[PDB]
Amino acid sequence: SGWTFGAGAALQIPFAMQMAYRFNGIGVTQNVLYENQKLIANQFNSAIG
Amino acid sequence: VVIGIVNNTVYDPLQPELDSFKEELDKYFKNHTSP
Amino acid sequence: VVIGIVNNTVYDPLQPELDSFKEELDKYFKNHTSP
Ligand SMILES: *[C@@H]1O[C@H](CO)[C@@H](O[C@@H]2O[C@H](CO)[C@@H](O[C@@H]3O[C@H](CO)[C@@H](O)[C@H](O)[C@@H]3O)[C@H](O)[C@H]2NC(C)=O)[C@H](O)[C@H]1NC(C)=O
Ligand SMILES: *[C@@H]1O[C@H](CO)[C@@H](O[C@@H]2O[C@H](CO)[C@@H](O)[C@H](O)[C@H]2NC(C)=O)[C@H](O)[C@H]1NC(C)=O
Ligand SMILES: *[C@@H]1O[C@H](CO)[C@@H](O)[C@H](O)[C@H]1NC(C)=O
Ligand SMILES: *[C@@H]1O[C@H](CO)[C@@H](O)[C@H](O)[C@H]1NC(C)=O
Repeated sequence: SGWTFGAGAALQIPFAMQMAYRFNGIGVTQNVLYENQKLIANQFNSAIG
Repeated sequence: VVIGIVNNTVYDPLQPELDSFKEELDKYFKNHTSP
Repeated sequence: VVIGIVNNTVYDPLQPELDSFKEELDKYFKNHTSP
């Protein structure tokens, strides 16, 4: 649900697209996420390991 | 490269600019070329 | 008035698209003036 479950009813949303919101709030356009979707997973998976 | 993309069409605001004028000009062209 | 400014040309997302119809309209005028 991203973060909407904190503010009101929980609303489902795909996780592969939720990062577009988080990246948008940082100050980076959404186009960097999908075009680096495969790569950004590897950095996250390695970091969490 | 983008995953999950889907096909669709996007309506440009310039599309009516050419739909309502160029054909009208073409109508004027036919009003001008035919005689 | 602003300091540090430089010269360059700001591309227009309208004129070349409009000149594309100018490439058609003016050619149509030449398509009718010459004959
Ligand atoms: C969205 O629409 C575009 C075009 O309107 C679709 O691209 C086209 O997709 C077909 C697959 O159904 C491609 O045909 C393939 O051609 C290759 C040879 O290039 C052949 O080896 C394959 O077996 C297949 O027949 C077609 O080439 C491709 N168009 C271009 C310009 O590459 C696209 O699939 C559509 N996507 C969706 C989600 O509807
Ligand atoms: C940017 O370009 C403009 C014009 O292309 C420059 O303005 C001219 O500046 C010269 C000084 O070298 C004057 O003699 C001319 O009269 C100016 N042109 C006009 C139309 O007034 C301007 O100096 C350039 N600026 C920079 C920072 O390169
Ligand atoms: C066609 O052109 C003539 C003169 O060029 C003009 O009087 C007339 O109104 C035009 N017709 C239309 C439908 O615009
Ligand atoms: C020029 O006008 C004629 C009408 O007599 C038309 O058939 C032709 O298509 C025009 N030329 C172009 C490039 O459209």
